[PDB]
Amino acid sequence: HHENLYFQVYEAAYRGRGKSWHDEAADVADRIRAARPDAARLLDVGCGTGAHLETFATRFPHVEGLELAPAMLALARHRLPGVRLHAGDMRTFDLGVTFDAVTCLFTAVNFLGTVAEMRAAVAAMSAHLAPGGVLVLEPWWFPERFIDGYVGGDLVREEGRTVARVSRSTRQGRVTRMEERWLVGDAAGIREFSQVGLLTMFTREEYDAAFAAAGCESAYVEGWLTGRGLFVATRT
Amino acid sequence: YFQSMFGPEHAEVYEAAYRGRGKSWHDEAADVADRIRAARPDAARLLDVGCGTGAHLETFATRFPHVEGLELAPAMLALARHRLPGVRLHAGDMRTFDLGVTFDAVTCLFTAVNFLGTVAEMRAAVAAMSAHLAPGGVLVLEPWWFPERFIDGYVGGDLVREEGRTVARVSRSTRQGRVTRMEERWLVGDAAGIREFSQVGLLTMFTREEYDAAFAAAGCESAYVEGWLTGRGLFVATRT
Ligand SMILES: C[S@+](CC[C@H](N)C(=O)[O-])C[C@H]1O[C@@H](n2cnc3c(N)ncnc32)[C@H](O)[C@@H]1O
Ligand SMILES: C[S@+](CC[C@H](N)C(=O)[O-])C[C@H]1O[C@@H](n2cnc3c(N)ncnc32)[C@H](O)[C@@H]1O
Repeated sequence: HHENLYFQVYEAAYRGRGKSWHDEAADVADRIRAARPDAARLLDVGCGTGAHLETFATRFPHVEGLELAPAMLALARHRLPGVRLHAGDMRTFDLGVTFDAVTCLFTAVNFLGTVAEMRAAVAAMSAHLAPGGVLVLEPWWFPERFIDGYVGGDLVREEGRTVARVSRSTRQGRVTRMEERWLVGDAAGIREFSQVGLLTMFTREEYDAAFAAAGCESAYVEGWLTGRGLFVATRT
Repeated sequence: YFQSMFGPEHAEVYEAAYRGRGKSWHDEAADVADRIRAARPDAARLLDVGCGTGAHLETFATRFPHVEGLELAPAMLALARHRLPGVRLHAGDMRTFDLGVTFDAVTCLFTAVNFLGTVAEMRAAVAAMSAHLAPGGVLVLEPWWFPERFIDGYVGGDLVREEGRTVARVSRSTRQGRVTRMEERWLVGDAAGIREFSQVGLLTMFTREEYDAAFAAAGCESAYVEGWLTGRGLFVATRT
């Protein structure tokens, strides 16, 4: 007989829906080490809450983060005691040092609006790679793969609350419109919440072209733990 | 924001929810039909009062030659006709309807009577239904009782994923006296988009003493069946 309980914002939500930043980071680290057994320096770009980095730190002596939103740069530092974090734009940063690996996960690069912007980002990351360094990038769905009008839904049971969520994803051009609507029922009442988020899709040929332009040989791992696959490139 | 219950949106999703939690209108109607035959072996004409979508009536029709329905919300009576092409269905109020005809049995199931607000209204309903009974006719009524655990408040949640639509529901019910305040909030996502609609309803309990008095006031000898397939038991009365 025993019981568990946790207590005390996007990350909590995806964790409740079943996402494991730890398993993802571990798998990513295994693959980085496959290509680069001596990897020691890692930079996570668009780290957000730094959940991935929490696990990367257990695997690489030195790890760093790059983040544009200072509200998230706050939370990451809090959860990441010994981690050097930099405020910056992925499209523009320069830190004067190389890394054995640069990661860009959970569709972070798809927060850029144009192919010209994504290619500048991919080139920046590649610039911070030492020779043979590994670039890892989790892309947002490929236009060919993107179901349109896709409707998702999940029911999460939290402490004191039941949460319903229905989503709908639509496209206009290359831009993807995810409409999320939550229902939160608890002691005080039922609250409704609605969100929309926009990610700009790129094609496999577009990523592959951006890698090559920045001197990296790319490969794509179908599926992976998220469903969106994984690019693993090396800077030749 | 809030609408009244049993509108068109509610009618579309109303059965999906209770079936997903394990309700079988078929088994209920079948059991009800068996008991009607116990008390009235020759029963042939049946009327379901507050039939809603007619889910019960669907199985009653396979068991009784002539079957009819009475329903106030036209959105529920619409789907009722849809599901029951050749069945005379009537728009009416439980408290006042008059169809000029008697039946061998009149049913009022799934706490339909407890959507009335006062004891006087239930007694008018119970008296109206009894007027539509032939001598020896059977009245069967599923009353609302408070679940053993529902002391103050309850929060429910449901997600059914169908092919072509997903339906989410968060509910909240609070109790005070004999009144339960039902707040339901739905999310339907489908080909066309994401729709939300919200409802509030009042369910009012009546006492065993009140039912027994309403039946007697209406010329009926009553009896109560413990438990039943829902948990709320079942009143079965006969028209002397
Ligand atoms: C959901 S993604 C973060 C993915 C993160 N690795 C995770 O899994 O939690 C959003 C983050 O990307 C960062 N980001 C977006 N555009 C950026 C840009 N141009 N330069 C740097 N960071 C950027 C923002 O700061 C934001 O915190
Ligand atoms: C949701 S339950 C439906 C019961 C139905 N037999 C079933 O199990 O599906 C309550 C129903 O009572 C009906 N109703 C409520 N008050 C009524 C009244 N005064 N007269 C007739 N029908 C009424 C509503 O239209 C609603 O469909």
